Amino acid sequence: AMVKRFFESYHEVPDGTQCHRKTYITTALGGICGIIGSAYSVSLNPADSTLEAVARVGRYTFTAAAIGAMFGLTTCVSAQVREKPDDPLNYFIGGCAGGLTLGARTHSYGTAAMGCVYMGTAAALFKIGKLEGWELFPTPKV
Amino acid sequence: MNPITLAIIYFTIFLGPVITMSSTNLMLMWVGLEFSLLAIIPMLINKKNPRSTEAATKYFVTQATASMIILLAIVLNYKQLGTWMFQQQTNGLILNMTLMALSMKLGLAPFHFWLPEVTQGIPLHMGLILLTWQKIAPLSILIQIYPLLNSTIILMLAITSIFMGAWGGLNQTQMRKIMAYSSIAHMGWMLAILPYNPSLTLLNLMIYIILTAPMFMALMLNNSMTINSISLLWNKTPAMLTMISLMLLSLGGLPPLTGFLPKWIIITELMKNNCLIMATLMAMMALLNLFFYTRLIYSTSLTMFPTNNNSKMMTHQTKTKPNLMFSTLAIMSTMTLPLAPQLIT
Amino acid sequence: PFLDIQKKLGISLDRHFMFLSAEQPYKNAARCHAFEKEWIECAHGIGGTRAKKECKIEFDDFEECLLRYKTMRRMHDIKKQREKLMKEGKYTPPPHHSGREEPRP
Amino acid sequence: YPSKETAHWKPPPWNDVDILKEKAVTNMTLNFGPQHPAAHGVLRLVLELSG
Amino acid sequence: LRYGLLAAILGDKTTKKLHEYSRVITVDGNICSGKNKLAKEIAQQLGMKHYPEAGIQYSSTTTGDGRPLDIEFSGSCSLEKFYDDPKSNDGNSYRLQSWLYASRLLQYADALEHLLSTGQGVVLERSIYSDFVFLEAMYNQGYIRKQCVDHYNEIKRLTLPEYLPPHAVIYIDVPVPEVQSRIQKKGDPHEMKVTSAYLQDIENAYKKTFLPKMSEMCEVLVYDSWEAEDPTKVVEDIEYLKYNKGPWLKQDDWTFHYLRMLVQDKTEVLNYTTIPVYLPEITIGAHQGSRIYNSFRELPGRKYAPGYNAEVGDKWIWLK
Amino acid sequence: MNNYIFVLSSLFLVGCLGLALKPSPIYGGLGLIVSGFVGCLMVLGFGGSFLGLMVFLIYLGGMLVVFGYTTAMATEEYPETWGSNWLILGFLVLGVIMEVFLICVLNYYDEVGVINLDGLGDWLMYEVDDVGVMLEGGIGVAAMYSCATWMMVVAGWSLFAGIFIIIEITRD
Amino acid sequence: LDLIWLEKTIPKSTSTLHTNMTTLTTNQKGLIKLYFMSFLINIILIIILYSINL
Amino acid sequence: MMNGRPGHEPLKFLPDEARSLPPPKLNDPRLVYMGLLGYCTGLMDNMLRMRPVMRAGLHRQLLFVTSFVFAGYFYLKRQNYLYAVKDHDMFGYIKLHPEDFPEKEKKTYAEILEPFHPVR
Amino acid sequence: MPSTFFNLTMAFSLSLLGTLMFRSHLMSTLLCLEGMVLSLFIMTSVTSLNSNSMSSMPIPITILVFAACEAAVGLALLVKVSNTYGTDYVQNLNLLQC
Ligand SMILES: CCCCCCCCCCCCO[C@@H]1O[C@H](CO)[C@@H](O[C@H]2O[C@H](CO)[C@@H](O)[C@H](O)[C@H]2O)[C@H](O)[C@H]1O
Ligand SMILES: CCCCCCCCCCCCO[C@@H]1O[C@H](CO)[C@@H](O[C@H]2O[C@H](CO)[C@@H](O)[C@H](O)[C@H]2O)[C@H](O)[C@H]1O
Ligand SMILES: CCCCCCCCCCCCO[C@@H]1O[C@H](CO)[C@@H](O[C@H]2O[C@H](CO)[C@@H](O)[C@H](O)[C@H]2O)[C@H](O)[C@H]1O
Ligand SMILES: CCCCCCCCCCCCO[C@@H]1O[C@H](CO)[C@@H](O[C@H]2O[C@H](CO)[C@@H](O)[C@H](O)[C@H]2O)[C@H](O)[C@H]1O
Ligand SMILES: CCCCCCCCCCCCO[C@@H]1O[C@H](CO)[C@@H](O[C@H]2O[C@H](CO)[C@@H](O)[C@H](O)[C@H]2O)[C@H](O)[C@H]1O
Ligand SMILES: CCCCCCCCCCCCO[C@@H]1O[C@H](CO)[C@@H](O[C@H]2O[C@H](CO)[C@@H](O)[C@H](O)[C@H]2O)[C@H](O)[C@H]1O
Ligand SMILES: CCCCCCCCCCCCO[C@@H]1O[C@H](CO)[C@@H](O[C@H]2O[C@H](CO)[C@@H](O)[C@H](O)[C@H]2O)[C@H](O)[C@H]1O
Ligand SMILES: CCCCCCCCCCCCO[C@@H]1O[C@H](CO)[C@@H](O[C@H]2O[C@H](CO)[C@@H](O)[C@H](O)[C@H]2O)[C@H](O)[C@H]1O
Ligand SMILES: CCCCCCCCCCCCO[C@@H]1O[C@H](CO)[C@@H](O[C@H]2O[C@H](CO)[C@@H](O)[C@H](O)[C@H]2O)[C@H](O)[C@H]1O
Ligand SMILES: Nc1nc2c(ncn2[C@@H]2O[C@H](COP(=O)(O)OP(=O)(O)OP(=O)(O)O)[C@@H](O)[C@H]2O)c(=O)[nH]1
Ligand SMILES: [Mg+2]
Repeated sequence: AMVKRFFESYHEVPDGTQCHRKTYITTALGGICGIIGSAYSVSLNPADSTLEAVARVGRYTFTAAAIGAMFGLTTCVSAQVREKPDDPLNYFIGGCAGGLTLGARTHSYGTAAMGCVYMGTAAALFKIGKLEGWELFPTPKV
Repeated sequence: MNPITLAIIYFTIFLGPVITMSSTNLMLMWVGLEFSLLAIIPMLINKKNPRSTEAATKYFVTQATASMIILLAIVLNYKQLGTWMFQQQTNGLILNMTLMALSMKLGLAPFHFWLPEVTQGIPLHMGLILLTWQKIAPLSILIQIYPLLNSTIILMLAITSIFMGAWGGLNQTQMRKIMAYSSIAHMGWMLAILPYNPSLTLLNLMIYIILTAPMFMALMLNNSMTINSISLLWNKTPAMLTMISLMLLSLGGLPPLTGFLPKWIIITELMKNNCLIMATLMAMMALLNLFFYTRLIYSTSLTMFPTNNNSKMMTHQTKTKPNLMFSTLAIMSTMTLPLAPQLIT
Repeated sequence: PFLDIQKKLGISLDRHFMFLSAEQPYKNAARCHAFEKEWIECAHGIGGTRAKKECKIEFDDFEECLLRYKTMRRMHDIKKQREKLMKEGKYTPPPHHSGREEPRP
Repeated sequence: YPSKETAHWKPPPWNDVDILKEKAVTNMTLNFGPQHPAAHGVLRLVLELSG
Repeated sequence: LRYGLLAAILGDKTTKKLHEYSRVITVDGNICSGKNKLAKEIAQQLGMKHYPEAGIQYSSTTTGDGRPLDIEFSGSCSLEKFYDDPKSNDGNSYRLQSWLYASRLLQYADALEHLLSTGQGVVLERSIYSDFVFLEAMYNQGYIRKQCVDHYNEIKRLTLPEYLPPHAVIYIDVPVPEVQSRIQKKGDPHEMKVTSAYLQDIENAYKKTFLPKMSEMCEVLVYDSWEAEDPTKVVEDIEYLKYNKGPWLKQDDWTFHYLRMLVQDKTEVLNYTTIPVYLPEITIGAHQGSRIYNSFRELPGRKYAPGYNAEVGDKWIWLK
Repeated sequence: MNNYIFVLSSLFLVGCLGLALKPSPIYGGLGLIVSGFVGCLMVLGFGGSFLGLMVFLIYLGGMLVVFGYTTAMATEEYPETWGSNWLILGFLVLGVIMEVFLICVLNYYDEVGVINLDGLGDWLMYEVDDVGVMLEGGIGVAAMYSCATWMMVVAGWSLFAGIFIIIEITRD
Repeated sequence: LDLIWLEKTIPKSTSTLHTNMTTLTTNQKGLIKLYFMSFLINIILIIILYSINL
Repeated sequence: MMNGRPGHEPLKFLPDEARSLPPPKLNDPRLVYMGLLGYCTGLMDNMLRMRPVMRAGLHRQLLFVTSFVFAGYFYLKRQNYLYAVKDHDMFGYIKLHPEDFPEKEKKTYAEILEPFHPVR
Repeated sequence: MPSTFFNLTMAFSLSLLGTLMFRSHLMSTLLCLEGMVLSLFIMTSVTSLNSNSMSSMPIPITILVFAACEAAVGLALLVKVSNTYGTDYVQNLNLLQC
């Protein structure tokens, strides 16, 4: 299916190159998390209106999109200014910029600190995962 | 209820899982799931008050909807292959719909929101039945088709259940909810290892059952639903504190208690398959279980909460509980780690 | 099963009507009895994982008899190619396809 | 842990028996007559009915 | 064979045991209105078991050796201190009242279990249905707080509905000016300090709440003093009641069965009186609470379950 | 007559669309009777007979009871009908548009696999013993008394237990 | 350092984070209407996930 | 894993071929620990019921010890058989597919150049 | 047959949507659980007839047998929900959040 092809366009070319293509992908990827988050949010903790419902969907999806766009750019920009593609420190800088964006959109200095560290480490481990070939959901071997 | 009703209703509750477990045909497996659903309902709603009626209703509409989805899988499969059992050639989407429906029946998150509430509205002994015996039927179906299950669905459900069970249980002052979220978390462990080694899912189920049974029996001793109710145990049944504490640490997976064995062997077998990331998060969120189990231990055995005047009458009286099963299950559920090699295989 | 009690006691509560080629009332074969009886005998004793590859010929034939995907495809193509010819005017069906045969017997 | 939205939650009752505001008992009020073959002409029998 | 389902299924059924005098009779009235004498002759004449009014020491004398316990083991409250200082800030008043409800609730289960297991009727002086009159009197005079009244109504709401009510209620109406005189000719120095405004409030609760509440389920008999002073007159009034209302009509073998499982299990009876609601009046710190609990377990015959105390001459322990 | 089965299954679909929008259970019970009747006609078209009339019989007694329960427990002052609310009326109309779209679409991208509008009717009955005698669905359903007696034990026990189950659920 | 910033960064922020999550995911309204509505989202996500892996 | 192996009888506790394996010694460290788990149960039972922990109900305590050793003896015998079968199937597999488990010649340290890592 | 199963299967999906999307009445959600039983019964009946598998025709009857019991048990519960609040509205069944 195509929609799977698109998300695999992110790793056809070494990091730091085709920078906007990557920024677009992680921006869509963040939006998909924001939409899935809103769906549960509005359904489980329903709002008082219906416009107010749609507002919360827009607020989560743009915020989630913003995090993804700041991650996929800062990672690709750092990965080429330093000329160091196969390097987890790139994804730690991008993941933190993502964390900073989350705090910026939430009016919370505390979230920015937690977001910068927790998401930066999560982003770094994703890179270290692809280098060493760790699988999230392996299939039964034994 | 009169003895005829109990004999009929309790036999049917027992009959259901035995039909599901002994059946080759899928429709007879479904039939056993129906027997359990129907016969438990009168037991749940026996006290007949506003809360057990809501509990028996939420349970019925959840478990009936899940039943219909399972039946659709059994029927779409008969259309595809002209047979009443799942094959290696069964369509992929047919299997996934079975998995989601069964997890809805087990209470696995994110299909879990019903379980803590239903456990809350019913008496303690029916919570014991619901959180233990009632899990064997859906699980016995799943173990029969483990070569077919998509592991990505199974691990997302298990990771979700371990997280939601930890976070949910951390906020609860009602003991019956603490037991439901305890159940949700443990089902995450049973399910995570299912497509790899179904024998370890049976070990984790059995150890969970013999830990969850005495824990309920311990709360049924004084009919204690809250953290403040259970805090009076030092002035009511102080002889019980030694084994409540160990069982709670044992439910928490702390060494060298029997409850460490299931988590430890599941993690070991998950990493035999290179399931490193999932295994690490699972073990790291199991730590949160120990925190709110520790908080319970703080309130009961390691401190003495204030007690009331009327509890002095309680001491003048003589209790005929617990029975010989509580002691047998308490010791086996805590002091059996040195027999680990005889339990795994 | 999970508790092979039926196999242990040697009875058959529900084992005898598992699939199409099972015994039917008044010895009425089911549709695709021949193919299924072949597939179940092919995959007998070699296990599920071996059978998925080594009895692919038997299975794909049973799957075709049961669901007839290729048969409908093929008869769709013949009828659709004939539709095209008749619109152009390069084919008029035979008398025995237009409702004027000499019936048998 | 208190959160602003659950600030109104109450602990459940000690025996699961929740007090409920008394339910409205309404019966069907039916006119039985005057024009009715059994009213014997001029009876307006107003009946309160449950079933 | 302890009573249980298997005991019922094999024949132990209540409805066989009941006869015309398998009744619960409660004699009510004010302080010094003659309940002791009247309740004792109703029981003796009708062949019913008499249960003297449950007091501070009711559960001390039904367990162990039946001897009164030091007041710390038995409720840490004093009726005498209630009359000497009814507003003391040590919470005596509501501690006394809360303890008295629990002991009455236990005596009721003891009385009912006797009724349902043998068929013999019981006569009780006051009960858990009239107990509240004393509570309402305390609150009207300012002797307890509003929170104490909430805590009483909560325990009552969790325990009273579980039980069947009395078949008959025998109120004895004595006006306060006569009551106040009887207390003075009784003798107890402390009981003579009771205010007449407190006695009146006991009489108002009785006539404005107890009797209208019970007439909806029980046969109620109201006797002025002179009518009650001849108990034979009251018993002849009881031999001819019809009992045509109340929950006892809708009872069968299996409603009785589950009531008999409740009342034979005294920890189940008393369960809800001990709920963790933290009124300073009744709450006890762990230090005092643990000191008391440990001292109690060193009492003769209280250290182990009845039958395993070698001190008090128990035998065959290594086989029990 | 080549579209016959397709139309019955299309009517069945709507009956469950109307049912899913959940108007007053008086009308939800009316959709189940018409879907029950439509579905009965499908089992008849495919050669059934006993199975067709039974599901029609059983759902006739179920909606009789359901009607009695609606007038007692699930009735409000202004029962909702499919036209009662503009929003439901929108999704009933829109729901019919979608099927006209899904059928037309899915028919465009496969032509045979799922919906084969070009060949409706050609593939209804696959085989049939032309000289048969013992072929009624009743004979197959009647096997519960000889061959699949296990089916009847669980079915009989299900109903037997149910009487005990409901008497306790509804008990005062 | 010890009394303030070393508390704030490790033990205090870890307890703040997890208290934050247990608050979001536990405040449910108890309405079966909303639960099934989420069960509906779950089912669609599994359909979508399986769809893009064909 | 071993559910469907050949000759596997259904719900057979101790198949016949288990009788070729040496039995558990009666004073097995594993059986003895069962005896102690039984004894503790009898002690815990007396504690929960408020009875003299060690003096009271020795008939019960004896039967708790006997029950756990008896059951543990037969359960141990079954796990020995299951473990014996595992090796049996594991080794016979090595024999039937030698090309998959090749014997390897491991060079001696004279021929191996392990890199040296100074600790300065 | 191909066109019939697609329409029947979509019929089951619409009722699953109806069951999962509550409105006020609990009785209406019970009728959707009967829309699903009817769809499954018709699929099984058509499958068995098309393949000429007479030995599977007992199975569609058991589905009806075990579907009535739910309808009976569902209606019995609906009586207890009405005896408490006087209606069958689902929004009333929410005491158990606490
Ligand atoms: C290259 C590195 C750049 C580092 C900066 C990027 C991270 C920025 C994090 C911003 C975090 C939140 O940002 C901050 O939120 C506070 C919330 O208190 C808001 O602040 C405003 O509202 C708050 C109330 O909440 C008032 O108390 C405050 O005086 C006012 O300025 C602003 O939005 C911003 O001051
Ligand atoms: C070797 C020791 C190293 C010590 C390191 C010290 C460096 C600390 C840098 C932290 C700078 C960010 O400063 C951040 O301030 C905010 C103030 O709102 C604190 O956070 C606080 O406010 C936020 C709002 O933003 C709220 O969520 C909440 O009330 C609380 O968390 C964070 O916990 C802290 O991380
Ligand atoms: C904000 C913090 C978040 C931290 C994470 C950072 C995420 C940024 C990276 C974007 C990743 C895109 O995600 C992309 O998913 C696809 C899904 O097939 C993965 O695809 C991989 O797994 C699939 C399994 O389905 C294999 O079949 C495939 O051969 C392989 O490429 C890609 O390897 C990954 O690149
Ligand atoms: C608990 C499992 C073990 C028991 C196994 C099952 C066998 C039980 C045998 C004992 C049977 C006693 O069960 C018996 O049931 C009947 C109804 O059937 C009850 O009787 C009931 O119906 C009769 C009908 O005339 C009326 O008097 C009344 O409505 C009620 O008492 C009896 O009170 C009880 O004695
Ligand atoms: C092959 C057939 C298999 C049959 C299996 C039988 C399993 C055993 C079932 C045991 C059931 C008895 O367990 C149950 O005990 C509890 C006490 O804990 C009683 O429950 C009790 O709860 C509270 C206090 O405890 C009372 O207010 C209530 O009225 C009463 O019901 C139940 O009335 C009884 O049913
Ligand atoms: C409750 C509402 C019910 C309304 C349901 C819809 C009823 C109408 C049925 C529409 C189904 C398709 O209906 C009709 O099918 C035939 C064959 O079956 C299609 O196909 C027909 O024309 C094609 C060419 O296009 C030729 O191959 C041939 O003549 C025939 O197959 C027609 O193009 C279509 O008009
Ligand atoms: C404890 C709860 C359960 C107790 C209640 C259930 C008891 C069992 C009663 C149902 C008995 C069914 O009994 C079972 O019938 C089937 C067919 O009907 C027989 O099975 C037979 O099926 C067909 C008959 O045409 C033959 O092809 C087949 O070879 C033969 O085995 C079994 O040999 C018999 O064991
Ligand atoms: C991956 C897991 C790794 C982390 C391991 C889990 C460690 C446990 C951390 C979560 C639990 C700690 O949660 C912590 O509970 C304390 C208990 O006082 C709460 O603090 C609370 O104290 C008391 C009583 O609880 C309340 O009166 C007060 O208002 C509130 O602040 C904190 O707000 C919360 O931060
Ligand atoms: C898209 C065309 C295809 C057919 C679509 C219809 C499929 C069947 C759907 C059945 C469910 C209807 O879904 C409906 O969702 C709405 C919210 O939108 C909810 O309905 C609730 O909110 C709406 C909107 O204010 C109110 O009109 C309604 O009275 C109230 O109950 C119910 O949960 C459910 O009745
Ligand atoms: N505060 C309080 N005092 C009580 C309660 N029950 C009894 N008492 C007191 O304890 C004493 C019990 O004696 P009573 O039975 O009421 O009066 P009496 O002297 O014995 O006269 P008769 O019993 O009627 O024969 C009374 O002085 C009461 O004041 C109670 O529930 N609350
Ligand atoms: Mg006295």
